[PDB]
Amino acid sequence: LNGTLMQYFEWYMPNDGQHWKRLQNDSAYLAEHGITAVWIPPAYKGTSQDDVGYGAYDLYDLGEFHQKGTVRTKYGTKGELQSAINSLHSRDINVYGDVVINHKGGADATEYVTAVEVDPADRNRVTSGEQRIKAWTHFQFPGRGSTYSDFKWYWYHFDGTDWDESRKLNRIYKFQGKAWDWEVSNENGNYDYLMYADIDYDHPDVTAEIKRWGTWYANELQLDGFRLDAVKHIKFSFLRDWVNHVREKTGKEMFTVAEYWQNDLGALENYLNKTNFNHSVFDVPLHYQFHAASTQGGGYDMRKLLNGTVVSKHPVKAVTFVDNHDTQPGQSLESTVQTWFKPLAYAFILTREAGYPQIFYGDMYGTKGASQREIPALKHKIEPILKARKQYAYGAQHDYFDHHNIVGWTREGDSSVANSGLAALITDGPGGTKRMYVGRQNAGETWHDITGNRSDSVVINAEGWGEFHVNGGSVSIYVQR
Ligand SMILES: [Ca+2]
Ligand SMILES: [Ca+2]
Ligand code: NA
Ligand code: NA
Repeated sequence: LNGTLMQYFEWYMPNDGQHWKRLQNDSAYLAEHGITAVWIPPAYKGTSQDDVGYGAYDLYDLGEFHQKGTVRTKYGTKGELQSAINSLHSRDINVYGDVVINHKGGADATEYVTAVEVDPADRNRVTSGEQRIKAWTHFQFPGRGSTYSDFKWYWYHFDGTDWDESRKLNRIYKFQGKAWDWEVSNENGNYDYLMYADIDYDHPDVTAEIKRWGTWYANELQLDGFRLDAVKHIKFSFLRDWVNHVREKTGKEMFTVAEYWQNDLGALENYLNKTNFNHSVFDVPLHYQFHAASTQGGGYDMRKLLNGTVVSKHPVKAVTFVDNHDTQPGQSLESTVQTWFKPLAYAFILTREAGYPQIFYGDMYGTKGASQREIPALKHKIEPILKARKQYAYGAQHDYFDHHNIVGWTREGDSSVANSGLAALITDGPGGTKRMYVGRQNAGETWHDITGNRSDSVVINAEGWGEFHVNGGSVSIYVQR
């Protein structure tokens, strides 16, 4: 009954075109270990074969047309992806497609465009007179032609770009007659501009087309939902309308989670309010608390984990996570949760009652960057925690955040899941004990640490309490033998 998401990629995976086939082959393992949905990387053609997918050259080329030096995307062909989805669906695993609609990269040709420079620290401030630039804005899709969509893109579908090809210069340019979209993040004055050619969501043909593409994408891949990329750079009312639109056209629930990247609960709450709470967000503040705890050597106050997070205020709209493709080593938002702490963080997201937790491919299987700081494969340490969630993390919760280091929580179990109930402890410093209440209904049961970190049994007393142990900088999750 508990649902668990997996982000099924990391940044540095090899460009061998076998990822979709790998996903197909992993479907039995995923289903067996309690994964109920996967977020797949962007499935459409990027600026090159080795694009992770955020380039977003051609949204209608799912590895089907010979464009940018390749038919396949990094991850494989359309047919291979459709087969992977078919295998996942046969095991009741839902699939969330990544939606990259902030920008378009890798335009087929430049156009001459009149523009002004803007201050990268305050994009509302103009820093030049008008000048003629060569911007990468013409999309003709020569390998695809009009198959699926005859929509062509031109400079006037965008607000701006970061590159003038004529002078060969990297600045933020705003096109003549354009205005940055609102509402977006107010960072850098207005954070509409991020990268490549920035889509103009004031343009009514653009809003219609991105909506029409959304339905097409959902149909083509039989998606159950979406992950929205870079949403702090995209007109909030448009994202609301897009989600409603696709739900209306498909007639499906289409669970959606947006990546609004800001370590700030208030900003996230503003985004939720302005999108009418129609979709979830990733719990970025919780990720930064995990990173903080993992880097402070026991000095972190573990009590802080209960506050300042999306999951603490809006649990039904929080997708909780430990690390992702932006926070992994070497990447643009690097804030990796250190390996020693990582299982403790997974206990926090997987065994507590609030939030929709997500497991990271890079944590399960390791990351394949070129550094000596890559995340090691932690599958074996995460699996017992996944099993705790799947089989034991049910029923009423009791919190014990009553200590700088050793914090814990229990779950009483639910009569709908036989033998359910658990008692979790984590500590960023010295180990020790904590007595916790697991429910009088569990009186006299013998519980053991499903992680194997502690080998002692705990017998629950008549009053429903057990004396639970945890090792230094460790995690233990006791459940009925
Ligand atoms: Ca934008
Ligand atoms: Ca605009
Ligand atoms: Na824009
Ligand atoms: Na601490």
